[PDB]
Amino acid sequence: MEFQAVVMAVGLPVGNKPLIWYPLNLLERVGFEEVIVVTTRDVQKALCAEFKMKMKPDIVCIPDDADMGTADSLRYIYPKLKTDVLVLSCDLITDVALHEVVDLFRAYDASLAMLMRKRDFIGVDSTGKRLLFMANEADLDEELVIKGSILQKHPRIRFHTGLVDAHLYCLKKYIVDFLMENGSITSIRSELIPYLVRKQFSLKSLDIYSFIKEANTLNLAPYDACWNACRGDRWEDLSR
Amino acid sequence: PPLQAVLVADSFDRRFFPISKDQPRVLLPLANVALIDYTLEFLTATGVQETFVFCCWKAAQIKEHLLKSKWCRPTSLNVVRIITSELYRSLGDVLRDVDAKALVRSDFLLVYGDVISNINITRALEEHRLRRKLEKNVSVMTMIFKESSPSHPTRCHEDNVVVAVDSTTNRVLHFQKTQGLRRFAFPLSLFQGSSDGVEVRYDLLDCHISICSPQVAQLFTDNFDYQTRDDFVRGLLVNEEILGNQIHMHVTAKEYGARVSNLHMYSAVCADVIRRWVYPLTPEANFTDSTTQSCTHSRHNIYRGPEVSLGHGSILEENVLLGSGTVIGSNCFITNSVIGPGCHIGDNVVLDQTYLWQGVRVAAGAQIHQSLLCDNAEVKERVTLKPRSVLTSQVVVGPNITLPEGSVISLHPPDAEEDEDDGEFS
Amino acid sequence: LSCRFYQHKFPEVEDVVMVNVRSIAEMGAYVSLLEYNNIEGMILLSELSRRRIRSINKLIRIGRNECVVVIRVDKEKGYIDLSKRRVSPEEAIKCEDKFTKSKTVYSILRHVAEVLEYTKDEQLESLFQRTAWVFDDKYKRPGYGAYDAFKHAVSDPSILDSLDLNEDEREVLINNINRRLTPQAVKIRADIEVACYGYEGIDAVKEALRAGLNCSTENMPIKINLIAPPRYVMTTTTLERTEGLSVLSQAMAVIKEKIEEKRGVFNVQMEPKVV
Amino acid sequence: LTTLDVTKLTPLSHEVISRQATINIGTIGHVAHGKSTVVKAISGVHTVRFKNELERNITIKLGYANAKIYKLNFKLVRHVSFVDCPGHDILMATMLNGAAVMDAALLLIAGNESCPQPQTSEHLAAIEIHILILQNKIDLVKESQAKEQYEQILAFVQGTVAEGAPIIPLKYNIEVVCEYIVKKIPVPPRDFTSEPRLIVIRSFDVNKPGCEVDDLKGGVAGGSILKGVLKVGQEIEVRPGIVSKDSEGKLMCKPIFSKIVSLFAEHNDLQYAAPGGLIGVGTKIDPTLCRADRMVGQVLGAVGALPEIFTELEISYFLLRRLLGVRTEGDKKAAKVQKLSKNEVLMVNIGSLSTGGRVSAVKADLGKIVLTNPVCTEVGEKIALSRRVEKHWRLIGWGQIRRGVTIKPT
Amino acid sequence: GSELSERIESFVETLKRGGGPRSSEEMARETLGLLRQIITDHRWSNAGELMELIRREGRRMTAAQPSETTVGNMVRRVLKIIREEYGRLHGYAQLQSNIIEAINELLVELEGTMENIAAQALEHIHSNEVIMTIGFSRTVEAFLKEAARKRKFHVIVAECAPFCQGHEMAVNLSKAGIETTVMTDAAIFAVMSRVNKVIIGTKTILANGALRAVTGTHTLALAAKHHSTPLIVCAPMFKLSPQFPNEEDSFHKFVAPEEVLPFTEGDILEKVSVHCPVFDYVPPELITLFISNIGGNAPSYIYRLMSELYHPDDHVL
Repeated sequence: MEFQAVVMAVGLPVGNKPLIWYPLNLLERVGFEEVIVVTTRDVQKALCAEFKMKMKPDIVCIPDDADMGTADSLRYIYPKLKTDVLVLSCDLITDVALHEVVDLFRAYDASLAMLMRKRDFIGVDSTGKRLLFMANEADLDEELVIKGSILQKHPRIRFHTGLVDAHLYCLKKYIVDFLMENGSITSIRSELIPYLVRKQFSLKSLDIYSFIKEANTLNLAPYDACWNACRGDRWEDLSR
Repeated sequence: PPLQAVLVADSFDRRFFPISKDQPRVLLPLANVALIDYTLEFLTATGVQETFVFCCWKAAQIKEHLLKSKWCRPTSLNVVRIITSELYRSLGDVLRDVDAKALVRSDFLLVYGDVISNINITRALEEHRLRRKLEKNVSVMTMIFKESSPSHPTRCHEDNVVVAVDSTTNRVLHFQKTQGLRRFAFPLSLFQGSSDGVEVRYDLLDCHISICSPQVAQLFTDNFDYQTRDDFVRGLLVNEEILGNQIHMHVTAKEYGARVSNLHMYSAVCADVIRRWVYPLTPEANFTDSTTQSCTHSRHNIYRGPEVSLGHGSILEENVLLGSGTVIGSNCFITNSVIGPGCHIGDNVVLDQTYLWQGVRVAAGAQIHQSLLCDNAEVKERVTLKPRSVLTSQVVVGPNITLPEGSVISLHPPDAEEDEDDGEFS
Repeated sequence: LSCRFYQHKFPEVEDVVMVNVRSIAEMGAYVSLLEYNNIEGMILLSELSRRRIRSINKLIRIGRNECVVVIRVDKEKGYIDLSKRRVSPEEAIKCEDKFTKSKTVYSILRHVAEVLEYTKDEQLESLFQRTAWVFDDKYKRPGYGAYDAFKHAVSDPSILDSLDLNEDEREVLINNINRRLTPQAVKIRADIEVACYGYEGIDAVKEALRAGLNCSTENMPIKINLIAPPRYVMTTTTLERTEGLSVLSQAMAVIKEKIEEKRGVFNVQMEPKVV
Repeated sequence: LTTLDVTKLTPLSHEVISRQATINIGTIGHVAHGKSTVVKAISGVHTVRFKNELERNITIKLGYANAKIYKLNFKLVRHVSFVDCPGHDILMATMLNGAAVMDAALLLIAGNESCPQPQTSEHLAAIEIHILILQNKIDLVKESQAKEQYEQILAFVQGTVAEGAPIIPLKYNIEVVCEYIVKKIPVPPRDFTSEPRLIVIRSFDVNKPGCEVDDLKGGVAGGSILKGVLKVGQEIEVRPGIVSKDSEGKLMCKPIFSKIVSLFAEHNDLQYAAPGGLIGVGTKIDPTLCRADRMVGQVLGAVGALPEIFTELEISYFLLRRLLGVRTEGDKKAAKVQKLSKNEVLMVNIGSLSTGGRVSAVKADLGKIVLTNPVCTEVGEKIALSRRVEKHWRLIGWGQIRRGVTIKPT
Repeated sequence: GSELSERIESFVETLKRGGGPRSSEEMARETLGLLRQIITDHRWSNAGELMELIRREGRRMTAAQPSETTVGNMVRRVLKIIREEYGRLHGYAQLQSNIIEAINELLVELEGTMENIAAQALEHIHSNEVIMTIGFSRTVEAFLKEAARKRKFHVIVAECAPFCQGHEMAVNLSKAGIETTVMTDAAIFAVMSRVNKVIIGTKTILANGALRAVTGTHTLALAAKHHSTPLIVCAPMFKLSPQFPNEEDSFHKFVAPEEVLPFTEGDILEKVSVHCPVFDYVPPELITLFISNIGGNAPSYIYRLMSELYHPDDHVL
């Protein structure tokens, strides 16, 4: 089997419907006969009993610890994964056709392929699919720096400002092998993105790809995007 | 409205030394035609009705050179204005002199005197006039770049230019060079000021054909510290809420445009001219109507002049131009080279990537690679030249004297590496 | 609804007429005489040029109007022989101008009859004979006389009062003439850069502007306006633009002389041209 | 309405007959676009509007704002010209370049904190010089404003060593500050018997686009009068004039004499014009000779001023070690004025004439700055020297003019 | 006077810089108007003095652009017209108006060329036919777009690699509904097995029946000779030139190599030699039929039109 979908829960079903139901339904629509779901334990370690009350074909719910991250979540399920990893989240309701990111993962044999939908400044090549840079001022002392080798190999890099991460990744086996071999990573969204973006700027190397959609948008953990979730689910869940 | 232009016929950098101590850089010929003739032909084919030529150093020689040309004839549609002064020493001095004289009216071109191009910029001036009519004279300068890979030998490391612009409205937000910089630093207020789109561009070769509004001369009159063009854009981009003046940009992909400031830029632009990259401006077309410069185009870009008198065994394979009256001996091997008019070549010689000007005299057995020989030169037998050698204004090289890679020999002792004679040893 | 252009139904001998080619045959080129109610003529194959002609279609151009000289005419047989070889370029330009003036008069009387709603061709021909052919027979000039009388009636309508057609037909003809042939309107604009970098600079500039405005003739006021600080626009909205350009050039020369008398430069940014 | 006339023999600075321009009150503080709002609250928002154009030199030109402070159907005696220049270094270089400039300095202080902008303002006020401190941070808590006023009085106690004895902690506070300025600032001595010298700061064109042939107003210049009295009808003398380099060499400066047709201030001014305000003169000049800020930097004399157009001035180079009051938290060799290198641009502010000049030669006590445009102030006047540190012209030194090369064409 | 030399120099640097105007019939009308302006603005006693004059300015106008032959053959045709009038008047003062009316006859001959080819166009097209053309020419597209008014057939417009101008011909013929097929230039012998006849244009007909045309059409002529399909050269008679092919090697017009290999290719542009000839040479043995406004002619008949329109004493110009 090509993919093993992993759904993260780090601080949940507060809305017109369950927040866990939309990612699982999206997964169970196109394939994904077995789904590994990670339960939450930071806010309350009792949502897994709320996770086993759905009507899906097959779910794998595991208990987790309170103080844990997404990189620790992937390092926790390392002896039970044997193929590529397709990471998800709970608060992510997307009307985007999922097969674009998987087509970019298969067609170019990328090492990581991600999906964004219109803070974090990203630079993607003129083809629009392969990313080259991403940074925020949370960890930047200086304003912005660009490596010289990526300007010698890619002379024009289109930057984007309003793009937010929908947290839909496509990891390979050796990426999770290096993540398990390097226990200093705690948040995989800031670790697997920036370290692989730096290591791709080396010939024989790795490929990172991204799809910028223009159909819908994801949500957030806070109450800033909790008002549009019901308006999205009232007009987008009728077709699903 | 008419089309004015400012031509800086004296680039004030000390780069063509001591070649510039004989004859200014804009009078040096690529293929038997000086650079100011190329720039005036580009301006006349653009649609410029009036130019303003500015000359500081060796200006009388430039004046007597261009007075017998095609553009100062009464039949010329492009009238020139020869303006010289011994006081100005920079491009900002030229533009503040223009502002003090009030020559231009609106939407005038600004170009150097050593710019090789064939771009018709009517689309760029349409966009500039539309932006000036829309934003009520807010956008001032419209720079012009050419799309080029950064690995090309035209753009050298001294003037590789990286910009950060908008892809939607083509406005310039950041501008810098790569003069000894491995990691490039970009500001962050350009992203907050324009949240609709932004792009970085390293694929842009600078042509220095920046068409301007007369507010450029206004800002050059105000800011006395702005000495040249990149000083002006680097002072204009960092100060945005004071003296707003957003510079816009045009990118050319189907036409050629460049300038010269090295031996590398000279060699690359000359190799592009011989390989017809600046068509229609080709040496066999004779855009400057002179009988001493007309050529015929053979196969493999071989340009042959009149009365050449080739010998037996002399082979010309690729990119060879032969001027008027240059005699060539037997068993020669010439490739990728420009030969001037009235030269004398010996026997059993090789000449690759070389630029022989007029009046030179090459003896037998000489092997010349990637060099430059200026006017009235001479070289004896049993000499072999190395790449990046410069011979300047009748320097004689004696027998059994091989020059190293770094070699510039002229009549002036401290500006060149040495001064030669009938014997090369001192 | 159509008629001929002149009082004669057939052209005279050696009279250059304007025709349009309708078809090409072996005997010649069939044409239609546009100024004689589209009667059929023939340009001969021997008369199409002075050079040996292999084929008729090389110089016929069916659909194009051309001036041809009449060689032979027969009112009984209905044969009209025409020739393009005999006509000169000066005679061709004369025939083109005559056909243009006669077509303008035909369009004016056609508009007058359309305003009068005369659907019958005989009443329209009587209107033709009462308006244009009477002047053409009085001045002994077909086409030139009627157009000259209409150009005089557009200015002074006493010539139109002599026509005894009707009470409303003469007024409709005068209105059609004043709407069709009286477009006397032109604007000769020019730009002049007159200044004086001296003691009384603005005073000498105002004196030169007053001297240029004082040289404006009657029914042709040279209006000066400050288009720029160093440049000025001297417009002139009047008819007879060949004289208006000369008046603007004389005013510009007077302004240049008044500027040079007070030690001031006077450049011509633009010559006298119609707007 | 005013009742001035052309009958005057020896006017005074505090004369109530003029009521147009009596004294000038400079302002240099920690504003960051806050002093223009204070001057509009003190005088008027749309009060100063005579002839506008495109903003050419925003940070290089100083803006004057007249204020007729009345007392008691009120009675007006003296008016104050609020000089609010963009950038405190431009006002410091203009005040420390001679005499009769920035007579009443106003320290626009803020009751928020004690940041380094107030330290730079205090350094500029000490380098310029009667100070007038005024807290602009209105609408604060009582204990917070008390602690901020205690901190400001502790900062001004160190200011009291040089000049630190004003005291002022929204319209009532502005009226109290105007009353304190009318009661505290004395009448400065101005020379009215000398020849009128109008240093132009901003020129405008009064002729609109597409105007009439006879209704043509040309050369509405604007500036400041250094000393003397200018009357209508007197032939002004532009000492810089038209600088032309048509001889292919050294440029000649032809002085254009123009009859003063009117002296038009922000209000309807009379024929006589005194110093201490933005004097606007509409003379008999051409529109091309006086374009939008084209005739700036020209000393419009009246009786043939002795100052000739100098092309290269050799002055005494005396540069400071660090910047006056500019010291951030880092200070990584930023406040360090370097030596006068060859071919370096310097903004010499001789009084009101801010001209650029290249450092051609200097030997350890005197730099021979070759000016770009012709300047004519004096033969031994105190000439300043500025340098753009980071996108802003800041003062670097002062000196006295030791030698020059004059040129006067005709 | 002076305005004559103004217009002459404007025409000369217009030919030197680019293609002004775009198509050739306007250029021939400009050349004939310039020649009538030259003969109406001068003074001469003998016809030979005007002959030497016209030879000198013809040398100048073909030295402006040696690749474009329309101005040169128009100068040569005017020279033969002057020679014929001097010969018919020799066996004096009425010569000038005779050359004026002869130039007017040549203008009426020249304005009705494409529509005469269109009038004789129905004699070469049958129903359900496969036509292959190359390049872009308004004569051939007008030919096909009026021949489709009564017949229904197929036209395969093949693009040319330097400037794909056949896309304009494809979208101009597809508006008339001729079932246009668009292909590249590399599939000609791949589609020569089904093309019944080849109807192309040209730039210049040479004296021996050979022709220069848009590049890649010598390959098309070779494939059509291999498949024995007839070639239709819809060409007017102002593209008829006496210039022989082997003459000082000034045949091809080379343009900038940007359209073949762009400037963004890399550092490999230094060690490469890119040529872009926009014209190509077709011998008369690979041509079946020429179609001019006077009718259809053989390539074994171009010498008679040469001797009927041009003089052998004016071949050097």
